[PDB]
Amino acid sequence: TDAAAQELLRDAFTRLIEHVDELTDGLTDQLASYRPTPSANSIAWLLWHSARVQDIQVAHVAGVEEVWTRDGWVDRFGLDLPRHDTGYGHRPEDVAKVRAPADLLSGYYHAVHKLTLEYIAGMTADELSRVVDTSWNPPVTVSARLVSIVDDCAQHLGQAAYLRGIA
Amino acid sequence: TDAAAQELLRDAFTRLIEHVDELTDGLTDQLASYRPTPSANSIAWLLWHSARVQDIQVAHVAGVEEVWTRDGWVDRFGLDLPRHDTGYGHRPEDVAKVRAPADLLSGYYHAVHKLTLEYIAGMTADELSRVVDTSWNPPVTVSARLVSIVDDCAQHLGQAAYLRGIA
Ligand SMILES: CC(=O)N[C@@H](CS)C(=O)N[C@H]1[C@@H](O[C@@H]2[C@H](O)[C@H](O)[C@@H](O)[C@H](O)[C@H]2O)O[C@H](CO)[C@@H](O)[C@@H]1O
Ligand SMILES: CC(=O)N[C@@H](CS)C(=O)N[C@H]1[C@@H](O[C@@H]2[C@H](O)[C@H](O)[C@@H](O)[C@H](O)[C@H]2O)O[C@H](CO)[C@@H](O)[C@@H]1O
Ligand SMILES: [Zn+2]
Ligand SMILES: [Zn+2]
Ligand SMILES: [Zn+2]
Ligand SMILES: [Zn+2]
Repeated sequence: TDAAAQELLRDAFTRLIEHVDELTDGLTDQLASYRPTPSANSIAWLLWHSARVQDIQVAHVAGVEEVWTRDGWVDRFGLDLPRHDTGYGHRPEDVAKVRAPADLLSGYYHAVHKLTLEYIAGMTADELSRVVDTSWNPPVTVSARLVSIVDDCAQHLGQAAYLRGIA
Repeated sequence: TDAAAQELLRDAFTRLIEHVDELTDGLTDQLASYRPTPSANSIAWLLWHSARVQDIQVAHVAGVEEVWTRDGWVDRFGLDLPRHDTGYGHRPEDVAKVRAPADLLSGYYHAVHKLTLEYIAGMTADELSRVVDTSWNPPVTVSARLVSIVDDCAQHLGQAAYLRGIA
């Protein structure tokens, strides 16, 4: 009885990592860092921020360590940003710090996707209704948190696709 | 036992209509029709196309009429485009034909949202596994079709929010 919700989640998150593959395909350093205005986000920022949001929030509900630190991606990126920064609330001067090659942007997201698939494989209705304690009143259910991740990441991955065109 | 999958879908589609409300606040015709480059999509196009894709694809799987025609939104818009056009495959000159006030862009999407929630409210595991395209490889199920809609619409609504910020 849990297969239907598991499949919806697996498919939705798969669409995200598929987009990462399209966006990083042939993605150069210049194009990845391009910003149409000094306050706009770059492709590199959108890929990094999406992966961070998914990693930190999936790891939170799964009760495990984020891939970012567990496998040393934070050190491979070497960003001049706090160690657990996700990009939420960044100012333009923070956006400019997000500099990483396409293969690192893709490798990190693929590791986040593997973590995500592992968590979804054990999804139950009971887990989807579990309340998740966060600092943001109100708490939310696992289901709402997962939907929030897909919605945020799909929006940003869409923005990155639009950027590749308008550049 | 269908509640969990119904809730994932209800929540995901609700996020989309919330984005529509944010995007149409303060959306003048100059802003709605703005294209950052001569060929780029406008906010109006992104709102209209997202609603059209969701309407036509949900109406198809649900076996009901699209609200675009059922309630005469197509006539209120009065676009110089075919009656059933969704914008898929539009050329730059076709994108320019999508012009409508924010109130109509929002009103149509809200009608599409209502239709979508009505279909979700009856959704079952058996329906989610029903094959809607036997010719594709792999064959397309209702579940995958719905995920495709959320993913396309979330991407485009994200693009619209990005454009609003760079205008
Ligand atoms: C889909 C989405 O927007 N999700 C949220 C939640 S995680 C988000 O990511 N906000 C960050 C994003 O804001 C962007 C900013 O507002 C632009 O003006 C707007 O045109 C974009 O559309 C919007 O993305 O980048 C900023 C740094 O440049 C950060 O300060 C923001 O926190
Ligand atoms: C998220 C997504 O792209 N979904 C597809 C399937 S529905 C879609 O909407 N394609 C239409 C879209 O293409 C855009 C175009 O390629 C840009 O270069 C790219 O930068 C954008 O990201 C992309 O959206 O606008 C065109 C009219 O301007 C139409 O010809 C296309 O059919
Ligand atoms: Zn720490
Ligand atoms: Zn975000
Ligand atoms: Zn017709
Ligand atoms: Zn589309």
